[PDB]
Amino acid sequence: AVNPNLLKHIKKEWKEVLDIGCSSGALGAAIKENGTRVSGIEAFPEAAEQAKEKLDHVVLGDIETMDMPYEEEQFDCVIFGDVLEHLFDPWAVIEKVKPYIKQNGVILASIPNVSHISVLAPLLAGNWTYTEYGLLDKTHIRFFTFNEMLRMFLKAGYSISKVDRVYVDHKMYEPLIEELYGICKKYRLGSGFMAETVVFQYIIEAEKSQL
Amino acid sequence: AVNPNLLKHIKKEWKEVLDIGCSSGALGAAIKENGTRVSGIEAFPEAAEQAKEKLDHVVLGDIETMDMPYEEEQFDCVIFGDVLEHLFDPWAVIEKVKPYIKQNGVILASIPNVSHISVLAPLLAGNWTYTEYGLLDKTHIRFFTFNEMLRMFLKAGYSISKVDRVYVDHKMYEPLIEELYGICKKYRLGSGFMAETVVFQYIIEAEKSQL
Ligand code: NI
Ligand code: NI
Ligand code: NI
Ligand code: NI
Repeated sequence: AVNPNLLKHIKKEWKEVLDIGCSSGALGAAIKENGTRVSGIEAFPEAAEQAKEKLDHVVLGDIETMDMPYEEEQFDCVIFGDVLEHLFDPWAVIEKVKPYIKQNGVILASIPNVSHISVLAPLLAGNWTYTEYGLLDKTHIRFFTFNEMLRMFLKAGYSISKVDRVYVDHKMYEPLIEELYGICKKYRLGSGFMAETVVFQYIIEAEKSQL
Repeated sequence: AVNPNLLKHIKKEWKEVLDIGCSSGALGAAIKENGTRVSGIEAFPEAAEQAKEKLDHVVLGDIETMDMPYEEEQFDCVIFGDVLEHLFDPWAVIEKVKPYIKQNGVILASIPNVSHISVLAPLLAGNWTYTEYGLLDKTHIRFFTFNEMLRMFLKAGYSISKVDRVYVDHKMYEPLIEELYGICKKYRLGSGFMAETVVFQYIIEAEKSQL
């Protein structure tokens, strides 16, 4: 299923895109309508076999350990749509893909926010309940806040070009959110609690750079 | 390195113990001083080779996927000392070991608490920072609160026989803790916030049972 939040960041002029976790290839198929050549990587065979008939090149494999059958500087964009939190070493994976990105190409990543009020309220209630879907999806094994997203990309030698915030309804939580913000201010806990606890996911464009 | 919090729960009268993540075998070696036969499982070869000269039986392998070379009802106790949070499917692993536990035998597990103030305060500050050691150890891929520990064991058909709470210094956090407790009471968020956010780890004895 496409993340509609990602498609709006796809540039029509891109020539080559790599979709990491391409599933059955629906996002790539959409991108291909622009003429862009789309490569995908998928770990589940049934999905990878569907993607093979839609995309230009598909690997059935694990990004964390696979050989990379691409040219240096092949890709305008490498997409991590709701992937990084499923990997054991996401930090290593973003460095691994870097040589395959063009000069001034980008990573486009959608990353769930662990500081979202829907995780923080139950945690205060004494719960960390894994679910079929959502922020505590049972297949999620890594967690990130915005600060940690920024650190991850910056330390891998990417610069942050764009940040898009995806919000969900949180009207019921507002009073709780305002009281918690009072405690952060009082206790000098960070900055941006209010701006960040309402963000469900971040879409980040990170441009290839150096340290 | 031994967890000194575990050794006090070892019964001298036990005849057979399985140490899951036995490392170099130091905990097992201590248990053996009682005459108890100790089996260990370790995933890192260098450690497993040291353990082999100390314990009665050692497997180099991954508990999640290995065949189990033990008899049914072999073990008085299966120890998970600071293991469960490192596994991809800890829920499945506790069911997997169950047939190898004696009637009225136990699992003894030490499990870090994600609701500890040292995780919750930085999370409010906008951080989820993985570390070399501690609650957000970079090799930790699962997180639990006390409620979730209880659910995990109960749903696998164990009964909870004993719970030991391991505390660390938190004097600097007390005012923050008291204010947060006020918010939980006000917002009807669970129960036991104050009792639980000061617990760094839990040691749980779970007795073999049924649903
Ligand atoms: Ni997911
Ligand atoms: Ni709002
Ligand atoms: Ni550990
Ligand atoms: Ni206290």
